[PDB]
Amino acid sequence: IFRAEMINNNVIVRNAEDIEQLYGKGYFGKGILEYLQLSLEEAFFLVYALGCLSIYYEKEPLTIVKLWKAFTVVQPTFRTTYMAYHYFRSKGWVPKVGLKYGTDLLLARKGPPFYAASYSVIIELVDDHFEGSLRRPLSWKSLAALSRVSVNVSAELMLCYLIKPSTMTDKEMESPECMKRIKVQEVILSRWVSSRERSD
Amino acid sequence: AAVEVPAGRVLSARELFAARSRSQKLPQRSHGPKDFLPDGSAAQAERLRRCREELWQLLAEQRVERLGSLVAAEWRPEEGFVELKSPAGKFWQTMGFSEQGRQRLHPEEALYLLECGSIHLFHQDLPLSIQEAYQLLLTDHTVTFLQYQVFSHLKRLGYVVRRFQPVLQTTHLPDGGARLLEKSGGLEIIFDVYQADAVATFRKNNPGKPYARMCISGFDEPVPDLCSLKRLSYQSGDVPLIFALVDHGDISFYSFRDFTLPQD
Amino acid sequence: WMGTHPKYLEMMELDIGDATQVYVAFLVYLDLMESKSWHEVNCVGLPELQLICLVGTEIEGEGLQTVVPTPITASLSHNRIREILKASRKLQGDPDLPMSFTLAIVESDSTIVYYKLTDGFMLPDP
Amino acid sequence: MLVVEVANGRSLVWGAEAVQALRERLGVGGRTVGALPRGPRQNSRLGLPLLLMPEEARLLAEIGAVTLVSAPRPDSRHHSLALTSFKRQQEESFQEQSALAAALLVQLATARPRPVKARPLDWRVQSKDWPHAGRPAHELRYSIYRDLWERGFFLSAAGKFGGDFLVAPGDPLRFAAHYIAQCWAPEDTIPLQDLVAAGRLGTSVRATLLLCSPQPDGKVVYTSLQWASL
RNA sequence: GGCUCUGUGGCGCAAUGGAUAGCGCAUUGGACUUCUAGAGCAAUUCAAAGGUUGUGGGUUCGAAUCCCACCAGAGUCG
Ligand SMILES: [Mg+2]
Ligand SMILES: [Mg+2]
Repeated sequence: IFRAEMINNNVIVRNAEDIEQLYGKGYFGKGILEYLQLSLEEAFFLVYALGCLSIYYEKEPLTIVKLWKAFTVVQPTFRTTYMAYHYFRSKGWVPKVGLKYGTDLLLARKGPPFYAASYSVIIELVDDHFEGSLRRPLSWKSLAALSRVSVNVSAELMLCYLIKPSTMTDKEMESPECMKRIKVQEVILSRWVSSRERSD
Repeated sequence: AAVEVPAGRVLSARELFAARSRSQKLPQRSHGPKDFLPDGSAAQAERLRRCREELWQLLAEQRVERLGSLVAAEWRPEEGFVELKSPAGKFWQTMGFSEQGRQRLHPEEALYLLECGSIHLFHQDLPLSIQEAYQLLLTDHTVTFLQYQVFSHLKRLGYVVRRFQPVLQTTHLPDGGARLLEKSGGLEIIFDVYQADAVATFRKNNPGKPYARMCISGFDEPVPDLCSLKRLSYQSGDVPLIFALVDHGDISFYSFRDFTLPQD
Repeated sequence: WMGTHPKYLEMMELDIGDATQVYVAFLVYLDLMESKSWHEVNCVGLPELQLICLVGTEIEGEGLQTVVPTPITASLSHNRIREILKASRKLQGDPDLPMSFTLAIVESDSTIVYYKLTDGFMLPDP
Repeated sequence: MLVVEVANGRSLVWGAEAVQALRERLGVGGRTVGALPRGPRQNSRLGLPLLLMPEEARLLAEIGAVTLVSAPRPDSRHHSLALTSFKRQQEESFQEQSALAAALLVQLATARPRPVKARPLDWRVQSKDWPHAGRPAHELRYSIYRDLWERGFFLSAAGKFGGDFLVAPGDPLRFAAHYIAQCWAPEDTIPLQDLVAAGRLGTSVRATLLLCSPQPDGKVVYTSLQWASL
């Protein structure tokens, strides 16, 4: 019941009451000062997972399936990321887009940690046998850089994995219903200092 | 074929006698802060000369231990072990195995000891210089160079490195290691690293669960996928897994632990 | 404020790149003019590179500076960087300084980061 | 000319005089992978052998500085009966100094104490001792290294910082490394997120990132990449 | 039941040379760099403190060192 505009391939909310609600609802979206830009993940999350947000286009409401189609076309990864954005949101985190570093999401607990996130995630969908194509190729140089920069900022690199069964064909990804049949697997990646780790 | 025919350096009696008077204090490197820009000063030249001269003084020293403390080891080429000839010292609490009533060491253990000067490795009745030991022990048939580097790096700290012998959902790393064990090839666990505090009462017979389990791999090698990591963390069991990375003599360690999100 | 802006006339008249590209360009223009508060900005187009460049001026006499907006989706090969460097050199036309342009990475969250790619060797200033 | 022991693709320098020659004349630092005789159990500072990057070995070989030579086979058994008269004759002389000073000594030499003949190898063809020949990554990294060496720099491994060559304006003993030079082919697509991570790390360490690339005609172009706070 | 090998700073060790205890990690402190207090791995660097040398006995101008006994620990041979 919150009107927005999908103008120029981005969701923007104009109404003052709506943006006040969205900032009071766990700090969703980034402003200017004051229209509120809302990322595709947060927009589709408030359209489907809660239903509070209503996105209109061409003076008519859009079915969530059409929203999924448009967001997938305008952002190929939006499927995978959204699933992760759901998986870290049901558990009370505040996943903000975190490409200030080489990672995707920054997870925060609540209000007292104002943007003081303590985790940085690397989303990549994988298969049932864990032989999926790399959404973002990795190497020990890249992982070392990511770990060092995350330690300098006092965070902990994550490696979230989304597992899709073989029975779930990709063509069904048209709806978030496939989210009901996607497993998850989180892997922290921290350095092991051989000097310090001598018991205690 | 043209041959360079190089030659080494042998110490004289005075040099051998004075080598055992060395103090263990290290020469400090870089002498504090390092200058940002090479402005061609007449003072930076003297600092560079002093630092490099101290480096050459430190690199010109050789190990000289008395014959009493040197265990007369003996490398066996075909067998693959380093069967000693005298009773072993303190290093026998945590290193080497016993077989046929005779003490015997693995290639990497004996090479680390020889580099440390604990033993005196022979070969075909000819004592081996550390260079010959490096050429002879490290190979694909035995411990490789990276594995030995990780081994020595951990041993010099006090570790007891042994040799290893065999709405959405939320899975875990050990969840599935039977259908995944058949698909092998690549990273494999090598070392059962214990901790330094366990040196005091280590039992090489029933040592308990190792502190970690090292996988050694180069820094240019591909990063393992979820399949290889899951297989390795199933083989490792409850014992945490650690990946050791070597880039041209520098060693780093990274651990891929499982995690579960607290319910905020 | 967003839809009704005079610069959007030239933004549409350029007709270079996708609507997302011109939108992130307008977002960077608004970021630089409102918060960063530069003296002047412009929307120059590069049809050959299919890019939008923002030729701004931080101080009233500091001189022309170039900012290139790109989303996180865009792929930058080193050839692309060299081409952008040469285009920036042509725009500034100042052989007294090496090729140099600021790359403005922008996310759908409308969060913006910058990196000053300069040709040659640049010592990290204290 | 100097000699470098190349076994299984590993290039090592045993004699300390060669290490001094490399550091002083040719400015090719290297890293030490052995253990110090002075202090055996530590990691703060190491000793001989010196380990050379394959790019350093190829560069040194090509400029006619060190003669790369493969390690010899174990056929030294026949040359014996000389060390027995060597260790025992010194023992008789050694009791003379120790008695006037108021059980024998043994030297664990780091380098081989005997003159040995070993055949050389050509690095321009791939084999079981120089496998780096023909690898595109080795070709790219050596192409970057040669040009960052001609201009005058000291280069060292930089995997800990995510780069490929820490580059310093002088000797690493007395000058902090300036660049974290990477090595990207002209056509390879650089990941923007990895670039952001590397740039932020460079600013943290205070070491400008370099996107070194060799052009098809043959020339290394460098594109420095700093933070751009506005 | 014998045999062999060990016991030194919180942890791993050196001093075997008979002239009295030092090295690294850990801890504490200083300097520098960076980040939003924290972090620092050739952007890092320096300095300090830290001791029933397992216990008793004996040789000796002196015992951590050499010898014996004991206590504890590890391995091995029944
Ligand atoms: Mg004690
Ligand atoms: Mg102790």
